[PDB]
Amino acid sequence: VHFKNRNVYSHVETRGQVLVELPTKEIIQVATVEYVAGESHGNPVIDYLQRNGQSIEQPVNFE
Amino acid sequence: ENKVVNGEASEALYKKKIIERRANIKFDFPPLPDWKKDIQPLNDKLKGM
Repeated sequence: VHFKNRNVYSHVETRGQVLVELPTKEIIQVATVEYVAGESHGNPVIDYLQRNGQSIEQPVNFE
Repeated sequence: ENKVVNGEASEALYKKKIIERRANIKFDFPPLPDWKKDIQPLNDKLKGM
């Protein structure tokens, strides 16, 4: 990301790989992520993942 | 998604303001008949009588 000002991006760029494990247990990309905003109040891709998915590892924090 | 990209503050511009109907009491005295449509066709016979 590049900043327009404190609060707004001059440019969101956001890219990478969406992956599947095959019955062989081999893995491939089946979709690319290819997002741009210029300005925005967020990043819909990342916003979406936090709302719909999870990290591959998480801390089991003690009480 | 449309909320998120624009952020929240913008939405006030589309959540349109609507008019509350404040009452309107009136001292409606009877509607004066039109001279031409109402009075005149009767006037020829009733004037001065």
